[PDB]
Amino acid sequence: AAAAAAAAAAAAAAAAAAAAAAAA
Amino acid sequence: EVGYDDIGGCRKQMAQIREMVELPLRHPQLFKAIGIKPPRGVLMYGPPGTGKTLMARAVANETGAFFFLINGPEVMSKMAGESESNLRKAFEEAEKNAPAIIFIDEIDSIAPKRDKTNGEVERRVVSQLLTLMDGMKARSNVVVIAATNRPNSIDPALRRFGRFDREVDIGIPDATGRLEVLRIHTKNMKLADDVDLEALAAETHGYVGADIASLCSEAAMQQIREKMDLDSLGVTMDNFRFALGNSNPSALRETVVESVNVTWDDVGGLDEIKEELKETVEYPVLHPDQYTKFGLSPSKGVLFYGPPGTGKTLLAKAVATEVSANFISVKGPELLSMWYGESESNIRDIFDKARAAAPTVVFLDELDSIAKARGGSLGDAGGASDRVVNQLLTEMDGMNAKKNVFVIGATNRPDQIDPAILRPGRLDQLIYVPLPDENARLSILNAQLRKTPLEPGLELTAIAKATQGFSGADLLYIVQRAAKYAIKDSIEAHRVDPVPYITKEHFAEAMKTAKRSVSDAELRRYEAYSQ
Amino acid sequence: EVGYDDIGGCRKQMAQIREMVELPLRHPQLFKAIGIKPPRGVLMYGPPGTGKTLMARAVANETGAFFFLINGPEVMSKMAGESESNLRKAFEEAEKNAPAIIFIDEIDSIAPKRDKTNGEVERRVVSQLLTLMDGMKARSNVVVIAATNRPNSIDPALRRFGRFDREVDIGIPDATGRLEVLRIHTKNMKLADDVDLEALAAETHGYVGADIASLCSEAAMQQIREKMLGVTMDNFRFALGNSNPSALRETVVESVNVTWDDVGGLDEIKEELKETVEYPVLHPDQYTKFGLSPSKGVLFYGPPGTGKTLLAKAVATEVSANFISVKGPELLSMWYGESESNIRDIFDKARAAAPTVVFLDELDSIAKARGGSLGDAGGASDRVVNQLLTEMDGMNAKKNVFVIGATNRPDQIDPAILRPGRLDQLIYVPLPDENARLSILNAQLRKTPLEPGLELTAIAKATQGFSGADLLYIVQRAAKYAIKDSIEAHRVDPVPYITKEHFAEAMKTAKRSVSDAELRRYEAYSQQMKASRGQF
Ligand SMILES: Nc1ncnc2c1ncn2[C@@H]1O[C@H](COP(=O)(O)OP(=O)(O)O)[C@@H](O)[C@H]1O
Ligand SMILES: Nc1ncnc2c1ncn2[C@@H]1O[C@H](COP(=O)(O)OP(=O)(O)O)[C@@H](O)[C@H]1O
Ligand SMILES: Nc1ncnc2c1ncn2[C@@H]1O[C@H](COP(=O)(O)OP(=O)(O)O)[C@@H](O)[C@H]1O
Ligand SMILES: Nc1ncnc2c1ncn2[C@@H]1O[C@H](COP(=O)(O)OP(=O)(O)O)[C@@H](O)[C@H]1O
Ligand code: BEF
Ligand code: BEF
Ligand code: BEF
Repeated sequence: AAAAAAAAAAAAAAAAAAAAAAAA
Repeated sequence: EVGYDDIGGCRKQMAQIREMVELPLRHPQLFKAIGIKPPRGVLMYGPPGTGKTLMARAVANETGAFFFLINGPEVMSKMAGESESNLRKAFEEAEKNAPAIIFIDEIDSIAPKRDKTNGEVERRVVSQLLTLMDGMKARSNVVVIAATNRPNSIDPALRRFGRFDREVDIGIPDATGRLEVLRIHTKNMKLADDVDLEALAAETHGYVGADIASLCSEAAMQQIREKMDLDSLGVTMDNFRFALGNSNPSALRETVVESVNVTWDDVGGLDEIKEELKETVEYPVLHPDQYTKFGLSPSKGVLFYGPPGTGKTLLAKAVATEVSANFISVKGPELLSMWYGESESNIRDIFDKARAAAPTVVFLDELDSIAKARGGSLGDAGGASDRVVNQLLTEMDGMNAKKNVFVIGATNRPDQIDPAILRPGRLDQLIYVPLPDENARLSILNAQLRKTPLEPGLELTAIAKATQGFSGADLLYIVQRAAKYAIKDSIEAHRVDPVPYITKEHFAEAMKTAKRSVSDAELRRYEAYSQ
Repeated sequence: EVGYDDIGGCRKQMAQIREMVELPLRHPQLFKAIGIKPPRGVLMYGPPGTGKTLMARAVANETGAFFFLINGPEVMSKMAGESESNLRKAFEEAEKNAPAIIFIDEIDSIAPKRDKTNGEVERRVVSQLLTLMDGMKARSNVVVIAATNRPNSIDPALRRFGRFDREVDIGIPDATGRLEVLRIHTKNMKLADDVDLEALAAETHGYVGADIASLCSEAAMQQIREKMLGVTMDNFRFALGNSNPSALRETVVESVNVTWDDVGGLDEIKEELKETVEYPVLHPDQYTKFGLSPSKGVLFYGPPGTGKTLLAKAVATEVSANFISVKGPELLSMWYGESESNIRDIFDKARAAAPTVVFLDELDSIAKARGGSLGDAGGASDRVVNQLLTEMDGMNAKKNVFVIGATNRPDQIDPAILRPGRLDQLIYVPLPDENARLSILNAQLRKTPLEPGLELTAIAKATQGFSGADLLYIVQRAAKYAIKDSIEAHRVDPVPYITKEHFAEAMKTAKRSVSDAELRRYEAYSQQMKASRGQF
């Protein structure tokens, strides 16, 4: 009888990328 | 190099970008004598491929000022400070050479909404531009222009008076507005005397800035292909009609139709239906001056609600390859999705894309699965399915402008369609196609075959007066069963006739197995209206 | 290395890519003083497996120019930056050494549509590739060649005139295209000259070229495992069985027994199946000579147990066309939103086979005539009904896909699907009576041992109104008691055949699975259109 009308994506935290500060 | 004469299309928006980047630099005694300081550079937006990067090229040669090129993701570094240091050293570079212009290509890569993103270093980059364009004192004479195609994903703190003044929308050209874009993209090419560019502007609808440059590019390649069998050439419209087949879909690439065609002579019996369907499409496109003289909007909505088998879904294939308009196909419920957002946004991205390629004709086949609105929650039909109907109600008429889009609906049950769509403005031309009578049954068989020998000496009027109450699809079964036995009398050992001479002996057994599809009880449901 | 000889098997889509790259390089004197730039970006699309990534390696060694290779996720990296700088460092390397072609792969993975994904770097990679191809006086000497199997997933601002113009379709080769594939991958192999390859080109249809390489590789492993020298047709005949091409890998049908000899009596129904699925495949020139569309698939209805899905298995292992089996309401899903793509992807793979047949048994669970007329159950599931209505005939052109349906009653089937053009054959299989009841006992006892001559006419005289499944368990119970004396062989059964032994206890149990009141629903139609209506 009842059919689900949605999957409702609620997740996913993506990538990141760092910032390498040079040392000397 | 390019100039202002090498850029066509819009003209009222050409002057608003020339009075802002050239007029303060050439005529500076009008702003300090009266009024406030002159405005800064603007953000160009619109659909991709309208001449929005070529527009910033002509101001880099004709103005003569210092020009520096900055791309969006070109200013990136793995270091923490150099993500925004190259933007800071470039703005003071143009500040040393007064005046100067800076072009930021694809600024939406480095300026999204700050409240939507979370946990990045790009929020330092988008907050760098808020204090670099109009900071404490770092704005004297420099102007920064940009060209993007997505203004919605730009933060509202970047489009105020200090940084970006106007949102110029280089849109789709209109009649006697897309003639000048073709002439200056063909001037350097050698052409003959039989070419007529005014005939090309009426048959290029979605061709905006680059498809019209691809039409002259594909027709030039066809002249080289026929020349492979020093020497001068000349294009003579033999390859413009060849390149007009597939050169339109820059925005409508997802919804290309191929390659069905009936060439407006495979249909028969519907003499009054062909003239009614063609006049709703030929009038608002070929004669635009007659509609603005009367000041009334034309009729756009066509709906077919006849019984199944009379020729109603491939009737849209007749208007798919005959009239000069783009065709969008929706094959039933081919666009719903289980994501709660894409169920109705699939209605949204099709119609504005159709509104971009104006004029065009969409096709909504089998609307019984789309226009189910008044039943819910009825046990198994499922709730939250009326949102695709209410989105469809706001795209036929909605709150928009008259963009001359045409909607053709095909259904077999007129009682299951939503009555909110069944109104003028959305679907006004309701035409019922009946079964062909004995006078229309003579024009139904010669249009079906059209290439077969009809045994000269035979008559086809005996099938017209007989087999009463048969639809158009059942008469295709008779001419296929006769061709089924025609090849059955030719697959034997030929050591019979090397000719497709189908005789009356093949039609003798075809009338035996020919049956009626539409029943007598089913026919009374369409005749119960009598509107 | 591969070249222009190993790239064969296509002529229409091969000449479009040869004059796009090589011809501006080998003849630049006519492209000057003509006003038009040559096309600079090539992107091909189609089914995966047709060699869209092989053609870039073939034109790399033929033009003799500089070649660059870029993978899909090889550019993507952390430490933000260098996901765009690696794309910049490869275009400037190809900017020098003119001319220099560059091959970017997997455009379906990287650079998607902007407003349809959620990726932070993905808004920057899709726009850095834009300014690297048409920015501020760019596109001087580089030529970008792409290869993608999903063109709808890339950004719509990428298939424009400046970046990727003049699109090409690399589809499934069927109109005399499969034969040139077999002549390339066999000239390096040793083949015994005893068979022809002209008849082998029309054996399989759903092959993508890489599966044709799988067919010759299947016969190579069969040759070395039977000789544990060349190759012979008996190794390639083993490659025809359990073929399973990549376009139809989700559906398997090769699990049934042999056919064409188990059925019997229904000669006017078996010959009707031969004149529908063998005519457009074996003789395609006869339909183009008349210029008419061929007849579509069949529909079976009548008493249950008459032989309506074994006859559908008769067209599963005898004909050369493919098969896709759907076990009733298998394509129905619990989600509201999906609910059509399983109907679509079956017919999407069916039109890519060219040709094939599909089977939709138990159409009472599939048709469900009109949801507006039924309110007593509260179904109103007209979404999957209208999806099947626009896939068999539909809007697009026909590519010889036949649909076979098996049910019991046609009153619960929609009249919109009963019309010709989608399901034109409305044949009704009858009950056997005194003509078809003798040939079934010789067909279903073909590979079985028999005694010296026993009449089977008296079995047809006693069984009246019996269905085809009702004639089963009359001889199946005979083989049940034929192994009862084999248990008593202990201290070799000295009878390797079946004598009578059963009809005193098995023929007396005249079981009728179809009642007399249930048979009256089938004998009620009597299509009212008769013969003798020709001209005079
Ligand atoms: N009259 C015209 N005005 C502008 N661009 C034109 C015109 N005719 C052809 N074009 C071409 O259309 C394209 C549009 O350029 P532009 O809009 O700046 O690029 P993009 O769409 O990548 O942002 C360019 O390739 C340009 O040469
Ligand atoms: N004279 C005719 N006019 C139109 N269609 C015809 C004619 N004769 C045969 N046909 C066929 O009848 C069908 C009509 O298609 P359509 O009415 O859209 O489908 P349906 O009625 O099944 O929903 C097509 O396959 C078309 O080729
Ligand atoms: N007829 C054919 N033409 C070209 N390549 C073929 C053919 N048959 C098999 N191949 C080979 O099959 C492989 C498939 O290439 P390609 O279509 O790029 O693969 P995919 O699309 O699966 O990534 C290549 O090595 C190609 O040379
Ligand atoms: N001569 C025959 N023709 C068809 N089916 C037969 C025959 N002899 C036995 N059968 C049995 O009939 C069944 C297949 O016929 P079909 O009518 O398609 O079955 P279903 O009952 O699934 O509709 C199988 O169980 C098969 O063993
Ligand atoms: F040329 Be880009 F699209 F601004
Ligand atoms: F836009 Be109306 F409310 F249908
Ligand atoms: F298995 Be049958 F179609 F009932």
